[PDB]
Formats: sequence, C-alpha cells, structure tokens
Amino acid sequence: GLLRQTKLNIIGEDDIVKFRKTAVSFFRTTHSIPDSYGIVVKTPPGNIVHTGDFKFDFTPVGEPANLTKMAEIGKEGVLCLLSDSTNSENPEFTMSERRVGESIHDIFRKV
Amino acid sequence: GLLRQTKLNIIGEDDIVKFRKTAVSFFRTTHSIPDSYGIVVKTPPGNIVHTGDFKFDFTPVGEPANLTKMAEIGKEGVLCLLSDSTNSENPEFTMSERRVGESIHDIFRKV
Repeated sequence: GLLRQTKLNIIGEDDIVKFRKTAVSFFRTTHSIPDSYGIVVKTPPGNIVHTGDFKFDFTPVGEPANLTKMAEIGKEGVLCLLSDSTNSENPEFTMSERRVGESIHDIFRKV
Repeated sequence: GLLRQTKLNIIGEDDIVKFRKTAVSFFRTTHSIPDSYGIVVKTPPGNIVHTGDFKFDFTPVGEPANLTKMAEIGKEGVLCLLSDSTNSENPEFTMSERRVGESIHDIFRKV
C-alpha cells in the first residue's frame, strides 16, 4: 500500500546526488541479478566505498562491470571500503555466466 | 665489447621520452622476473600499447602491477594492443608467487 506516499528515484551510472556535506555516486558491478551498482559516499573526512554484492565476469551477459571507474575511484582516494565477503572462503575464480549459457545450449541440443 | 660505444638509458615508472611526433611511456607489470614494464607508444593517429610479458598477481613479491595506470591508459584511448599470448590456452588463474614462497618455507621446515 505504501506506493502512493514514497518518493522513488531511478539513477544510473552517471548520476551524482549531492547534499549539504555529502555526495553519492555509482559504479556498475556484476552479480547474479541485472543492473547492480556499487556506491561511493563522499564526505569531508574522505570517501567511503560500498561494493554492493559483486563478482568479476569479463564475459558477462549484461553490461560489463566498470573497471575503469573503479580504478579512478581508488586513485581519487578512498578512506574506507565495505566489501562483499560472502564467497571469501573459495580460492577459485568464478566461472562466467557465458560458460553456463554455453552449458545450457548444450543441454538443449542433446535432450 | 660493445659496452664502450652504446648509449644505455635507465628509465622508471614515471619517465616519458619524447620525440618529434612520438612519445614513449611506461607502466609496471608482473612477470617471472623483477622490474618488468609494459609500454605505451603515443603517435598522432592514436596510442599503441605493448603488454611486455605479464601475468596478474595481487600478492606479488615485488612492486604490484600498476592497475590504476593501466585503467587510465585505456580511458585516454588506445588504438591498438599488443598482448602476451603465451599462456592463453590455460583457463585457470595463475597461482601467486606468494603461494610458492609459502610452499618453499614449508619444505624447509619438514626436510
């Protein structure tokens, strides 16, 4: 029911939302759902970065994670990073969705 | 014998050598020998990039590959890339020298 009375905003890669002493920017990541962003909260004492949930996929189905922009963010300086820990026990590099897609198509030919 | 009559120059991360219509810059990479650089040759029609020989190691023994600078180089625009093909048949991610060091120390305790 609360749809009527809440202010829903849609942002994209390039939007910056500024407040008195604080600003919020975005950078695209890859995850198990489309359209995922990480976040940079700029504050006077320095910049805070939130990875959202992320993997790396160099052959993704969607829009490729913005590595260029992540590198810039680090150069510009970063006070603190909040990074997704969920899969940290696994040493291996995550298989690309491209590979499962291939596996899907293969099943469709054999069955 | 040819040491006497050749001009040996030593460069570092931050050196640029300029010529009439062409300039040469450098970025640090990781490889099986220390002090390895990739190269950016700037020319009017666009920029050419040479990877040297490279792997990625996020826990290297030496100076870490300059990812920030690689990202910048791509942003600045790149006409053509000459990239090291040698290990391109292997899908896996290269084990870090940090891990072999660990394995070396382990041998030294057991033997």
